[PDB]
Amino acid sequence: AKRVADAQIQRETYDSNTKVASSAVMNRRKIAMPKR
Amino acid sequence: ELPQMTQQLNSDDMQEQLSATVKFRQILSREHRPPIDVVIQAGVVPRLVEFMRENQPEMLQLEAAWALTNIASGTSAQTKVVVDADAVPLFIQLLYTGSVEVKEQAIWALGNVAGDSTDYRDYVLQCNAMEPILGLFNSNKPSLIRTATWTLSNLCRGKKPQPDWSVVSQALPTLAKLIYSMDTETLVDACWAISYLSDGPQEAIQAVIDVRIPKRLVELLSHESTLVQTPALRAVGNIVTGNDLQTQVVINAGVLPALRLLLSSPKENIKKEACWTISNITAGNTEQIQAVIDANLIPPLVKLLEVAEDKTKKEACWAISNASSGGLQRPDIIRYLVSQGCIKPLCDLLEIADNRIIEVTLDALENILKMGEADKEARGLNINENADFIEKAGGMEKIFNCQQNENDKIYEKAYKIIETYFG
Repeated sequence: AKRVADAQIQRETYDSNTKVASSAVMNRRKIAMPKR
Repeated sequence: ELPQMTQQLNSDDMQEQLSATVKFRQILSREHRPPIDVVIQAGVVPRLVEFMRENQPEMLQLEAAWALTNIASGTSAQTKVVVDADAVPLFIQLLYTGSVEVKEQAIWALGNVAGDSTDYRDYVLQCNAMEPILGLFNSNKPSLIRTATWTLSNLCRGKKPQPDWSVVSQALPTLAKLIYSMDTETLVDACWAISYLSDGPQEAIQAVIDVRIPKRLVELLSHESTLVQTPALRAVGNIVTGNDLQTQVVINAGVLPALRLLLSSPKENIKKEACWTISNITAGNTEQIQAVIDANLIPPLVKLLEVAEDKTKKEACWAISNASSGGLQRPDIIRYLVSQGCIKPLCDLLEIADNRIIEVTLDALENILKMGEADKEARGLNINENADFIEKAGGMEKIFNCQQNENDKIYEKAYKIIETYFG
């Protein structure tokens, strides 16, 4: 639940100033419709 | 004039050995394009290393060490030459013996050496440098404490791998005092060293807590200089990756109001770190989520979720979503989030291109829906009020589109949301 930082920031370097689904897996999947 | 100097340095006469070492040190000090390469390639480093031994004048030891230090404070490869000449143990043993001018040179040298990589850092420690270095923080000479602190922090720096904890942790007592210094540079570097030490396992965090550091760090979050804020904020944030008890010490020290201040820093990255830090407190127990709310942190967090830079928004979304966890056992929390207008920004974030965050965002929206549903079932209404807020903010459409996301878990939670609350 806790998250460590992406990287350890440091004095020298610190400066302060994706895929959709296939088609394979889209007719083989159950897409619930709203009502709207 | 140089092949000559190489020979004047090799003379067995002590009088000329000095004169030469002094000329080397001087050219090595030119501000513009120091001749570190040329002096190294004339072969004279191992000769200068000899001039730093116990069996040598106080004035010659100084000049050889100052010349070498100018070398060791150049490029990674010019530092390497000095290390390969076995200069470190004699730098270290000069911290005991030498006068104060000398101590300041060697400590700087060892700082530059320790800062080159995690290898050279470990190596300085293996040579038992920690012990003498701590011995310097008696000196009451501002510039030497300043330098010793700079070096000390470089001995603590680096996570992969960590330095040897049983050695660097002996510096906590000294640092704990140093974060009370009135010298800005000292204070800054002491804070860095703490940020590194606190970045680690629960044993390390507890060490930091047991010397009483966290009270002072919290005080330093409101320092005028962002140079102090940044590493201080970081140390505090690392402490709160710890357990509920550890987190509670920082809250008890007054961190939530300091965090308020930082959520309006002019620097974007201070705001990002403050969001992160708060998010690990809303990740904590139910009292601590309420403390966050009572410190009026939600409203700026929400405002950052709508308008901040992307990296900052993600951190704010974590802070807000983690807080909705505790809505299943305290529904006032969810009600207040909703009422502070967090639905439209959470919705609008679903189209960010980060599957980590989309997931968190949908968990926040599900928790809002779950409490909006148990609100209408508990008092016999025919509408989920939150479901309609999400709908009117174009978030149903956005959640719907998440079924077309490659990650199965995203599709699955999204599918579940449209069925359960939009059927």
